[PDB]
Amino acid sequence: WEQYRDRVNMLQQERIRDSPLLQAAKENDLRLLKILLLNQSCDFQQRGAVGETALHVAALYDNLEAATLLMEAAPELAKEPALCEPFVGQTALHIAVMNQNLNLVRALLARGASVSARATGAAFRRSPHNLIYYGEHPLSFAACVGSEEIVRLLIEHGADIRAQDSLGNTVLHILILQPNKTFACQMYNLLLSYDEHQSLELVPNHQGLTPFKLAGVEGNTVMFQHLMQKRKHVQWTCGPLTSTLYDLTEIDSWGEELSFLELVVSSKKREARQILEQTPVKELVSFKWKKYGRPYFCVLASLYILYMICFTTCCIYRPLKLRDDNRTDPRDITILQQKLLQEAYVTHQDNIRLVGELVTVTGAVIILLLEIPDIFRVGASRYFGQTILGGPFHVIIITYASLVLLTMVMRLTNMNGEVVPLSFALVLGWCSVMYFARGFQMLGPFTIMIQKMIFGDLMRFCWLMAVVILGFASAFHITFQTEDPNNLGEFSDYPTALFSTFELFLTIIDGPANYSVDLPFMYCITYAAFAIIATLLMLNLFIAMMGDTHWRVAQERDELWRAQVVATTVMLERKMPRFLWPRSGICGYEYGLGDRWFLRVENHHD
Amino acid sequence: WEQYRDRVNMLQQERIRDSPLLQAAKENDLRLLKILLLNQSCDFQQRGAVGETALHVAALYDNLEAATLLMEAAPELAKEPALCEPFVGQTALHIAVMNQNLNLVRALLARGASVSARATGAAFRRSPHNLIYYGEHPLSFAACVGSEEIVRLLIEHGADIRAQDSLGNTVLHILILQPNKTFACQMYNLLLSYDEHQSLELVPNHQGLTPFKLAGVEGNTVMFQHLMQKRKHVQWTCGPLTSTLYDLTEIDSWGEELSFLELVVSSKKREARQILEQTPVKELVSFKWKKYGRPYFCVLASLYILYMICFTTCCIYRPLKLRDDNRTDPRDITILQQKLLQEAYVTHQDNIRLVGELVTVTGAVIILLLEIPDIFRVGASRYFGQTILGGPFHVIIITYASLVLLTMVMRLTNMNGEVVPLSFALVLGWCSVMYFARGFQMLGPFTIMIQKMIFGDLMRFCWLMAVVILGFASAFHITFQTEDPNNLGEFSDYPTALFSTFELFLTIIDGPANYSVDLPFMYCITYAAFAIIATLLMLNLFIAMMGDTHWRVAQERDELWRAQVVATTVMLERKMPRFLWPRSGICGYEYGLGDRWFLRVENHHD
Ligand SMILES: CC(C)[C@@H](C)/C=C/[C@@H](C)[C@H]1CC[C@H]2C3=CC=C4C[C@@H](O)CC[C@]4(C)[C@H]3CC[C@]12C
Ligand SMILES: CC(C)[C@@H](C)/C=C/[C@@H](C)[C@H]1CC[C@H]2C3=CC=C4C[C@@H](O)CC[C@]4(C)[C@H]3CC[C@]12C
Ligand SMILES: CC(C)[C@@H](C)/C=C/[C@@H](C)[C@H]1CC[C@H]2C3=CC=C4C[C@@H](O)CC[C@]4(C)[C@H]3CC[C@]12C
Ligand SMILES: CC(C)[C@@H](C)/C=C/[C@@H](C)[C@H]1CC[C@H]2C3=CC=C4C[C@@H](O)CC[C@]4(C)[C@H]3CC[C@]12C
Repeated sequence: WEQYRDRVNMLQQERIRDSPLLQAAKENDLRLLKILLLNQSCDFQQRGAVGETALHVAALYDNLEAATLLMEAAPELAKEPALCEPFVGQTALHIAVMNQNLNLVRALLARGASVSARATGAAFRRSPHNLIYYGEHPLSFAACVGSEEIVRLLIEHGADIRAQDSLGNTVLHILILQPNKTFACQMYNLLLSYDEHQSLELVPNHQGLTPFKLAGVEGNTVMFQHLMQKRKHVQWTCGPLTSTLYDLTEIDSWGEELSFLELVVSSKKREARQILEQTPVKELVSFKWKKYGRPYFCVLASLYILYMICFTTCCIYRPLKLRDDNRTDPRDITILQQKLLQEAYVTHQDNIRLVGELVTVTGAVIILLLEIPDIFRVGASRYFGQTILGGPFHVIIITYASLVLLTMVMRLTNMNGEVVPLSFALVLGWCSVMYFARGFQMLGPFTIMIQKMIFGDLMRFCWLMAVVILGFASAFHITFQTEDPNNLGEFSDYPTALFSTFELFLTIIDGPANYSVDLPFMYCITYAAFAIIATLLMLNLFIAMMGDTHWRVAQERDELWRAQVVATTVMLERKMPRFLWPRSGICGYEYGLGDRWFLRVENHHD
Repeated sequence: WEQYRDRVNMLQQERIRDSPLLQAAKENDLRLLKILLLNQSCDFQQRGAVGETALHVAALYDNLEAATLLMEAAPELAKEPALCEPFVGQTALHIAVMNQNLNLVRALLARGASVSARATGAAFRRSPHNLIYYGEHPLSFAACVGSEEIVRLLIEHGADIRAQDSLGNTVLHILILQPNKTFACQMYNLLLSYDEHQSLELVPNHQGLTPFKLAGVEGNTVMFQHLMQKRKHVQWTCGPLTSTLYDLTEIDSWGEELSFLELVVSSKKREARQILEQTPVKELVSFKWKKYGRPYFCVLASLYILYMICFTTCCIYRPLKLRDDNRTDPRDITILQQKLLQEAYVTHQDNIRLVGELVTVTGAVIILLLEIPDIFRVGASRYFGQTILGGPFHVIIITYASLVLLTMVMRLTNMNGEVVPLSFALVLGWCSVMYFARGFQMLGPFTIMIQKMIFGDLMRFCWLMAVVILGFASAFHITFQTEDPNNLGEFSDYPTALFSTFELFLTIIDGPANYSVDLPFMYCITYAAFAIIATLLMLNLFIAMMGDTHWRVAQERDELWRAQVVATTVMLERKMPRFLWPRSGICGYEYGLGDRWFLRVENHHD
């Protein structure tokens, strides 16, 4: 919380200003320090608002002379951490390491400061409130700051590299969480040494993620390249061609429930889809999509198209009988009604329709059985909210299967009004065939564009279009509230006025004009203003805004598709049986390389 | 095949690892090499998985000491090539030349390695599988790698420059197939020397292509400029103006069936149309198009317009009599029927129509006789698939002539239903006048744009538009399946519902609204959703996507037109008689320069 941290910092500065020892440590006033340390009544264990000692104040402002004088007067201040909530466990060693004062780190380790001291405070935890997540240990702080000398000095004094914070992250995870991504590779190389023998790269955090999986999730492409440099083998370099043998143990993740590629495509980070364009991963998912993914996706698309054709044919031949009542109202045009269940299935065509409806119900049950456990598997927000995983289509097909089952219930219980679920089910089921458009390059990015336009410019257009219809519907209704509805029936009731002016916004119906009668002049004025500001201005400004936001998000539209084709492969590999999806790569047991599976990439390095 | 090559490379590395001599040659372990070559039981002719010797392994990893020790123990390993399928014929000289080890090439030639050894393997042939096509000879390998010293050393030892691989390419063709295009000119200059006397530049491959024609086909513009540098003569350089005299022997290609420009404009390469913008070729095709091409294309366009006017006038005056049956059905509006052939031609106007129909049939026969042999001449895929040659228009006019002949057959055999071929023939014949739009700058690029939009954004729009119509047609049909069809007949049958909602997608008909009756509320909900997602969203998103893909392919649209005007000249020169197309250039026999035809270009070099 921002105001709490502002109060904490203000109170900390007030205690510093209201304590002569803390002010002398801050301003490096050595004379006042000698006077205060000469007096025995002055407490060496004075604590500030955050529980900081005077040594913490000396290390905070890089006053080496003040810190050495305080440690000469009281060495045990090196062993005293802070004890208040935003800075629980922070010692002077943490602040000395953060400020990169190597002589101060030497002086603190000389006095016996704890090299395993853990700063379990709210300011040192990973949070959107905190601006840096450098860990909880001085070794993690020195690794994330970027000082190799302090790292070597802490390791020589007994710092444990295999130390986990409150999130379970080791020093490698917090190194991969840094946004620098350049010196962190050098610090990763430094900390891979002294880990001589489970290695530190195989230690998962509390989310179960290895540093390889964490680099895949967080979208650290440079750290991913640095990690594969250690997981490759150059076979030959004859001429301009070289053949490298990447290891797919930590990429393919055979047997693991949450594989590497599944964590990559389901990650919320925008850089996380830039891991799919790297040298082993792109070749692996490209081999999987061409060899196995695309034919299986095409036959599933054909099966879903045939299923929707059967559902549509069952909707066309829906059992309707003549009405058993007279049409007294002259504005009532209903001549047919739904049959009861006893009379619905009598003829042979009704038996064929019964077979098709059983096929439809079985398909809806299959759709629900495929869709429901994945919501609990990957979370409700990530399943329905990510474009790469097919977010809106899962909501659409769950609504479609629910409406089909509701129509089955209404058919069995003889409820009237099956058109209301059936039209919704037809519209949602046929618009859910746009999922399979992600399997084709001609149709994938256009479908992603349609998704971006619907949740983007269409909603912000509709919010103002609603206030224009609500104005002009009321105006058009009250101008025609004193006129005969038979001559101009476009605005005769307020719902009809709303629908008529909504159609007049999009110019899908003609302007109401009866030239044999005398319309009000207020209709002419209001409709001229409506034609100016809605038809001419906003309906063309929507085209202009779509054209402006098409080229801005065009590059983002192609990348999101290339990822959508890595999530279709990573699902089909998960959901389809194993005999249809053979293990990808080259088996090392055939060639004596071991029990590992490799991928061979031959590239022209010139 | 990728998996076969992965298996081959893995098996090759496994044999290297399972053989002590091959592993010693790979790792350059000279002590183990001395131990193994001391033992007589160790076979010097050990072969790997690809049939490679230990000398091949030594040359593969640039181990010069290992290779010299192996050749000291066994010189005849220099004469032993590999004998397995991916690497048939590859010797150690090929791998030494590929890795640019000049001392190893000296040591191999000293031992008597074959300088004419031909590597007829699948890895050395031109293929999309292979990443490099460097030829099949060590001289071709040294030329394509870029080492002049190795080229001179191989030529001094007896390499044949006039050597052809399995594709018939000499060393110059494989030099022109390199994507470097900069050092290949220097290597071309080097290999033009030692060819002192048919020269090497006049040797065709198995496709009949010279290096000049191959550089034209492959779009190598830098090599084309380097080749004309040797085919030009500077007459004078007075001031800032210079007059050069280019040779049109290998550019115009008089008498040759497959000329240079015909191979250039029919090539599938995208860079191949960048040869038409070079200094002799652009001036030659510009002179041909202005002097002869444009008036002939204009009079052919006028003749085709008059022919289509005659065909349209014959379709308007089509012989129709009154029906000889009563209209019992109230929804039947047919009042006229086709006349029989005996009563069709009675009056004088019918004789004028007979003359016009004979003109139409003769024109269709002429169109077929012009179009049919060119399909067999240039291939079916290249004739119907290339925008530069007029791809879709040939399919359109073949369909048009076929429909005209089908209408003639139906007229002679008294078949009923000539409207079905005649409307198709009229639509296709009038849309085939867009071919002649390539003869004009105002109409050419716009027609290429229309072609790019139809095969581009229009198809990807129509594939999703089809799933929107199939959804909303079914919804609109089942909402009106219980209503009287007389009040709202837009959705009364499923084909009529499909056509009505297809018209409602493009807003070419009004929204169905009868204000004197009570329509279903489900129609209002479904039509509001349809108006949002089809009329507002997708119909404007098509405009936005066309505007986005107009400026991206605008530069490509002008270049494709400039080429289309070089293919119209190269066809008209081929198809029209020779007395209408005089030979282009300046005759050298008039001025004593020889039996060659030249083009004079005067340019301001400042
Ligand atoms: C007639 C009723 C059912 C109303 C509610 C209509 C709703 C349909 C037509 C709308 C609701 C949400 C829309 C929708 C949701 C999101 C996407 C994902 C996008 O990448 C392609 C279009 C697509 C698939 C569209 C298609 C049309 C849908 C499914
Ligand atoms: C402008 C945006 C917000 C889009 C969504 C507009 C929607 C509004 C204007 C549309 C959508 C559905 C329409 C609608 C639904 C159904 C009926 C029942 C019918 O018997 C009278 C009209 C009536 C009452 C209209 C009123 C106007 C509505 C509510
Ligand atoms: C009424 C029937 C005949 C249906 C099939 C209509 C087809 C016509 C209208 C369509 C089919 C393919 C279309 C077509 C093909 C390709 C091209 C090349 C392009 O550079 C200009 C437009 C042009 C020439 C268009 C014109 C319109 C055509 C010829
Ligand atoms: C959305 C894209 C795919 C474009 C091409 C749409 C085409 C469809 C919707 C159109 C094209 C031709 C139309 C068509 C052809 C002819 C007839 C016969 C007529 O008596 C009833 C309507 C009917 C059956 C309609 C149905 C809808 C069709 C098939």
